Amino acid sequence: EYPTVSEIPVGEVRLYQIADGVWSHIATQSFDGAVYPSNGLIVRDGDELLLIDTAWGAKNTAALLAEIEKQIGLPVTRAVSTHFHDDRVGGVDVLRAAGVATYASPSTRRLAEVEGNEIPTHSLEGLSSSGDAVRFGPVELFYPGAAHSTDNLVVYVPSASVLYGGCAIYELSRTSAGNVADADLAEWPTSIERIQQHYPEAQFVIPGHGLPGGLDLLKHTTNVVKAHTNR
Ligand SMILES: CC(C)Cc1sc(N)nc1C(=O)O
Ligand SMILES: [Zn+2]
Ligand SMILES: [Zn+2]
Repeated sequence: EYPTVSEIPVGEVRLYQIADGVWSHIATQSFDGAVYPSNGLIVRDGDELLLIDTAWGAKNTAALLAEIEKQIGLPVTRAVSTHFHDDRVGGVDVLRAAGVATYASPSTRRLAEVEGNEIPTHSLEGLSSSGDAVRFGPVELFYPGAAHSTDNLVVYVPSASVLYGGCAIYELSRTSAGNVADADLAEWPTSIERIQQHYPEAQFVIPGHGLPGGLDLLKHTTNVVKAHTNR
């Protein structure tokens, strides 16, 4: 059963097997007086592991590495952060210290710096324009355009038809907007439609926060976003 927010004390990290060689990682952290769960991805990359997003903070990200070592036992050699917020780059300094090469797009690295957040070391080329996709080991990185943030990326695992939507995709049970200070509400539905067109074969869809679903989460997120804008 996929772990829920109340089952994960702040500071602990769970791994969840999605498919052969594909895991989500789930952690918890406080934001504006409440604790929320947060997802990222782990993908086998030959004899190495590719990490998608930190576990939202240095302490959680340290627990993430320890849980990977305990449960999987292959080295995390690269990490991609899918936008500049703390649930994605919070913990980059820990990863770097542990020997992980950290990556993000130029926009993400720039926005992280502006915001005073941790900054991934290496720039990802080829993601500057809505609709751009690049291969990165066992995954494809896709920039769908502005949504939850102007820089948000999504990640697809072809070997397993896993789409990691990050914070641009909402879980089914989430019905209000939330952390949209940095969003482009008007562009968010268009960006989601690019995701639908590019990954129509996605079997598992992982939101940035909450329970995994299918492509139904895409239409679901667009409804929520609109409702926020309507009023
Ligand atoms: C209601 C919460 C999940 C809002 C939060 S907290 C956090 N770190 N991210 C978000 C988001 O909207 O992506
Ligand atoms: Zn965010
Ligand atoms: Zn988030």
